[PDB]
Amino acid sequence: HMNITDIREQFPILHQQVNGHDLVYLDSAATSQKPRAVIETLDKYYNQYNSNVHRGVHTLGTRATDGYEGAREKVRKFINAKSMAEIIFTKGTTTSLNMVALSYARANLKPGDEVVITYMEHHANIIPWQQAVKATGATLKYIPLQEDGTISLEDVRETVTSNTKIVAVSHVSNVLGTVNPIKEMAKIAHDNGAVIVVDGAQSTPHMKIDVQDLDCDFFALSSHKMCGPTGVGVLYGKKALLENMEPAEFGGEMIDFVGLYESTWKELPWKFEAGTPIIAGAIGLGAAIDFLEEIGLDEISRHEHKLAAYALERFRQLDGVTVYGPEERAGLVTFNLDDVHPHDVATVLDAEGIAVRAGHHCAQPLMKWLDVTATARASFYLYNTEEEIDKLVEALQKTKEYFTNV
Amino acid sequence: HMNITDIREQFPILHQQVNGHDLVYLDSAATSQKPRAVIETLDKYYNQYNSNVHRGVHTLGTRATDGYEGAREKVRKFINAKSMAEIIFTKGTTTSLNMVALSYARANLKPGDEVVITYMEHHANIIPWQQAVKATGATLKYIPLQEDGTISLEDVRETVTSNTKIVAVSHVSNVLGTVNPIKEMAKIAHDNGAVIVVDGAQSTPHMKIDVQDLDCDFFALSSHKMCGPTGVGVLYGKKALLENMEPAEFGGEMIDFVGLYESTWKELPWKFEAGTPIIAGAIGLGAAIDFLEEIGLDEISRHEHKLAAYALERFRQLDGVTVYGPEERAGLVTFNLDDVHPHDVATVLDAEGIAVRAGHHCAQPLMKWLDVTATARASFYLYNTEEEIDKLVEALQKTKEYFTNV
Ligand SMILES: Cc1ncc(COP(=O)(O)O)c(CN[C@@H](CS)C(=O)O)c1O
Ligand SMILES: Cc1ncc(COP(=O)(O)O)c(CN[C@@H](CS)C(=O)O)c1O
Repeated sequence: HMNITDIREQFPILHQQVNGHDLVYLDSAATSQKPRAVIETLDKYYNQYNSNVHRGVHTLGTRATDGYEGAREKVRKFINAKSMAEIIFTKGTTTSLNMVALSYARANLKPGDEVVITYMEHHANIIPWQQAVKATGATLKYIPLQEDGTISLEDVRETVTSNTKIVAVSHVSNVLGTVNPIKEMAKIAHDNGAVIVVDGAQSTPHMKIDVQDLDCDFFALSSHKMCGPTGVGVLYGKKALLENMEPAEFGGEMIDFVGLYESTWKELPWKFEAGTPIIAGAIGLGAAIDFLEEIGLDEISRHEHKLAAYALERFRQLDGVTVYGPEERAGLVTFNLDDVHPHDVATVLDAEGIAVRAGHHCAQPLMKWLDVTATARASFYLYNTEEEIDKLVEALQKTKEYFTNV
Repeated sequence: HMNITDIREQFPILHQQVNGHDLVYLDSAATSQKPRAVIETLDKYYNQYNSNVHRGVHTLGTRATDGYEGAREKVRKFINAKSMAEIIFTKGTTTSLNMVALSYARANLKPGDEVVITYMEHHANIIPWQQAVKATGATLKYIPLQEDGTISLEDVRETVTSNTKIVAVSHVSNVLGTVNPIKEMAKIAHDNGAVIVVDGAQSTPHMKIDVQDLDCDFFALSSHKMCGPTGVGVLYGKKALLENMEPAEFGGEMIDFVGLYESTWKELPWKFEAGTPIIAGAIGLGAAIDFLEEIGLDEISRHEHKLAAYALERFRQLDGVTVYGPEERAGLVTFNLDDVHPHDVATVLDAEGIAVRAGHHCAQPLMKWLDVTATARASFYLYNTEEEIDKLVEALQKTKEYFTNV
């Protein structure tokens, strides 16, 4: 089984004090921390074999290219894609989803067509569709949520129609912790003639992804949430869809022939990788994948289920605290204290060393659905512990006591 | 003055052998190497204060945000922009130019309008314009080149007309080493009612940039060519132009309000930074700027002019070698050996430890203008030396002798 002391020992940033207290980092849904294996991968790249890729074929250039494409194959295996042609390196989840909205949705929507999303989506999985339907005259529709913040398949079936061309939905909600029924929703989308776009930013770090079992048409993820470098992500798309989509960006490395007025594109995946690519970051993301696979995603999921179940229980021990979302969940808890604004909660918690996020978490329509303007969110990863949750609930208790006194 | 031994001591990657020979890295136009000051900046970020920015305002989140925006101010000062609102962090030069083609050109071109570029442009400054004119029904035009590969202002004046809306041009050619007369071309563009887009990927690393003196409307650059991390670049644009352009990507952090169907955008620069940004890479690019400014861009330019003048002289000592471009130039030499294909030249040179690039250098129309299919290119930076140029010319001599014997 996974030893949380031995795992934490690999993350230098955890071992420091904030405002005189041991750091308690509970904001991994915003971004995760890195183990030495990843940081030292970046170091070794810049110390030893940095060079541009797919260009000069001298010795360092070959090493960098092999490292970059080797990381692409690591990603392919990690999400169980059929082919490296289906694995596109991007700047992050947000850019991946925007590439689908630009190159697939804007080429495949007509008036009368529908894009169907849900009220729990992150802005990254809302605004690109708002913009694509405006540009095409198509219609945007929202699957309603059950009272506990889950999605019923009956509601999916009612909302998706024979006019739906795209269903876009999160694998895991960054606010509710809901794990959505992506595989069953893919069947519903296909049955109606639609493709499904899966926002996997919060699922990929925490649980095994098998795109062949999910049968998603597109799947987007971010390195910085899964122990990898900032600035890099992946767009997966079924090869037959990517073959028919035009590039979202144009430039070097993604062309075959350039004339004065017309150009032709490389084969996949490079068709979608204009310019010098995110070489070091992609290689470090491959290192993050090796790190997570050595621990075991199923072990990481089990650890997070234990932390989530413990946190929910201990939150129920606090009077005057509201928790949003379902009992079965990913590793995060979004909440409010009665009569204390979440920004103030976050301030007091940081004074105790505890990092959480307050605000709308880039999900304003969901806050409106919840009938709140803001919330506070503690989120967990493989380096967090029950003792840290104890510190969180103790600090919420003392926050309530403090704000009741004055 | 700058001490090249002390500068090289800071670049760990230079100190190694390739195929039994000291490495001679002459491919900095493809990508530059990094000093410890930059690599250690990334280390310190991941070891000590990684957190997402402009989101959770806990202690590490504040440190990361301050580091990210502090790097933006470093860039602003470095290119002498008036305002941080004008400094957009992107994935690289290619993405920056594509954002201009998407958000400015496609919104501002009608049939009859012209985009004017030159035959020496890199593909990154060709294809986005090809695509924008096709999408708008506008016309793409090319300023011709003089016999030495420079641009005469008379030709600029003849090509730009009152129908030109955009002139796009490189500051420095990655093939010819030409430094183009950007400031005078900006006056010509403005006189005709056009904006000028400057591709500064090869100028920014090597010479001071002052966008107020150049009066360029847009200016694009890449971190990885100027001792900075991969995966990051800058788009500069005059504030009044950026204010009127729509975002190229949509998502978190670049919104003010998100409704079900409509959203409003943040102020500049964040309007153009969708999603979690390239936090570590931007901070490391700020470190690269501090490093270069401490050495002095004018010292770096002088050093490169000495290396270029020495290389041109020594190339003229070789029989049967053709060099392309003008005598006054940036720090690079593109050439061919009579009767030896440039790919074979590059192979033999790598066997001697020497890294150069062979091919079309992402400038196919320029190769056609030069009446060649490919070339070889040695390119210099602040860690290179005359002794390395000696090794290059000696190895070209022995390449000629070898291929004449068989
Ligand atoms: C479900 C979901 N979908 C898309 C994204 C955007 O991922 P990027 O790597 O920013 O591009 C995120 C990232 N949500 C972060 C940062 S806003 C959080 O604090 O909740 C997400 O949670
Ligand atoms: C004049 C010019 N303009 C745009 C670019 C593209 O920069 P990126 O950082 O790849 O996006 C480059 C990069 N030319 C490299 C790599 S193809 C070379 O080996 O010559 C350039 O030289």
